[PDB]
Amino acid sequence: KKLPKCQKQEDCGSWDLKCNNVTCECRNQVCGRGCPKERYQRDKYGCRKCLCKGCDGFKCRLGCTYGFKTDKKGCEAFCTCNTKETACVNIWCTDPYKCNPESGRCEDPNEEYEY
Amino acid sequence: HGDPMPCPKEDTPNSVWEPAKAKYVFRDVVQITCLDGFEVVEVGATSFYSTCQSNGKWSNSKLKCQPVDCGIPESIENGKVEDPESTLFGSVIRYTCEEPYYYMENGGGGEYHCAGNGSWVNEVLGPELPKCVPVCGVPREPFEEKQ
Amino acid sequence: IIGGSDADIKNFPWQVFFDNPWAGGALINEYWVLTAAHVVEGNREPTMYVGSTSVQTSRLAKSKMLTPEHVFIHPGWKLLRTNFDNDIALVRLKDPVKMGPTVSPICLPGTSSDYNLMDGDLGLISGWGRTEKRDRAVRLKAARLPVAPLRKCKEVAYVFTPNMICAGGEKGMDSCKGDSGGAFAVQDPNDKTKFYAAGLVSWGPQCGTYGLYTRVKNYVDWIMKTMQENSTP
Ligand SMILES: *[C@@H]1O[C@H](CO)[C@@H](O[C@@H]2O[C@H](CO)[C@@H](O)[C@H](O)[C@H]2NC(C)=O)[C@H](O)[C@H]1NC(C)=O
Repeated sequence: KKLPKCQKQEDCGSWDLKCNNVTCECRNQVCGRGCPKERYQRDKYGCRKCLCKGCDGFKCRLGCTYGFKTDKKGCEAFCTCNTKETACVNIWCTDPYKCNPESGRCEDPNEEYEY
Repeated sequence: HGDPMPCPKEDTPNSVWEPAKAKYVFRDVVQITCLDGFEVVEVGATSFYSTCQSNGKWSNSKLKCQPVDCGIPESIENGKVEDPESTLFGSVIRYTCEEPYYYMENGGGGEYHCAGNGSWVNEVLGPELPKCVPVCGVPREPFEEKQ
Repeated sequence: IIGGSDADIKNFPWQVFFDNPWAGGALINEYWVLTAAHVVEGNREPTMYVGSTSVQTSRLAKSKMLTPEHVFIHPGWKLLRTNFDNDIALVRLKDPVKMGPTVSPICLPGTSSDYNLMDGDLGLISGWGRTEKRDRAVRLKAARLPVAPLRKCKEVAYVFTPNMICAGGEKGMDSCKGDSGGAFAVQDPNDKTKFYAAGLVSWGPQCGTYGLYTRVKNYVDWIMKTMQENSTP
């Protein structure tokens, strides 16, 4: 499908998208744990989702300290947390994002948060 | 030989003597009954006996009918009661909850007086004290959505 | 909360912050917190904070912390291929919470038909869970959601029961990971100045559309019975 014109974010109809001056546009946000190889899903517009192929993405809405336990496909378990040991097991971070062993999440160390 | 020495009546604004005789005499016994709100303390009662003694004086001259004392009001959780000038019979206290975060669950109005029987009582709750419990479901400020 | 807005803790003074794992709860009186079963399942002595808009580590150390005494998981939780029915639990506190401008309880639903959620009802969700920007929110977020037909939660294997409320769909607003256990606060139809906990953030598809909430109305009797049976002497 073709991209829709966007007045605001609400018009794009998906969080995989982001609006601009040339009013919508494919958002390719950094994925928390990412997907292996080229195993990402894509929507009607072909924008990269933060969900791996074969995964439905259904889960409890619990904030896992070391991230959700993910398989070799990149599928996050429905409601199983990583231990401190599997925090960086099955994760796909690209520079400058590296897996943070304390959160089980792809992070850039140089990145500075506003708070 | 002669005459049994008579004991005089009393100023009894706080009690009632029974039996009520014009002339009391050696070994006569009165039952002295305090009026409502008054008691005798020996630890208190509402009546006592007095005997006309051979010296023309009443026994138990050490027992008087005095106002009943409900004592210092007991405090409640999550509430306040201001300390009254007196805690004697007829004295009035007011309980109020910590508003607006608490309210009086059992109602009653929080107003208590010192009853004849010695308890702080409320017209609705009797001697049962107010219960101050949390107000639920009220945000301190309304959530305002981003326009 | 995705698609939401900044909220002050004063807007949701019943909101409880669970840490490790990252989650939410709802204070329902001075000795009890309501949350989802899956939040305290292997977390029977949960770390809980109240009274603060922010959950920055710096600020947590200055916040009111709640001391758990006992966690009561609902008997039907994981009793009977994924099935999240009866996703509800009660945390009894050791000490009574002092209420104030930043800390106060939310109401429970009544038992009458007036508290049967259906089309037309609206709720507020609140929490420090994932947003559009980050996987966790430092400052409290919130959003208003409509109740939605259950049919719309099950699209694009899982058990959907009448103990679950479907909500969302409008403007991408939804709850996400980190929001579990938080209350779906709904206006009380009989006392419109009050909110009550009609739902608890439970589970759903990848956030941004719809989600499922534990329908609290069906547990009121169990909640009442548990609180009475574990009184405060
Ligand atoms: C002292 O007198 C008061 C009179 O009010 C008694 O209050 C009553 O208490 C009983 C229960 O204890 C209630 O059933 C009545 O309704 C109350 N009277 C009211 C509300 O007017 C109080 O009990 C007495 N104190 C005692 C007997 O120790």
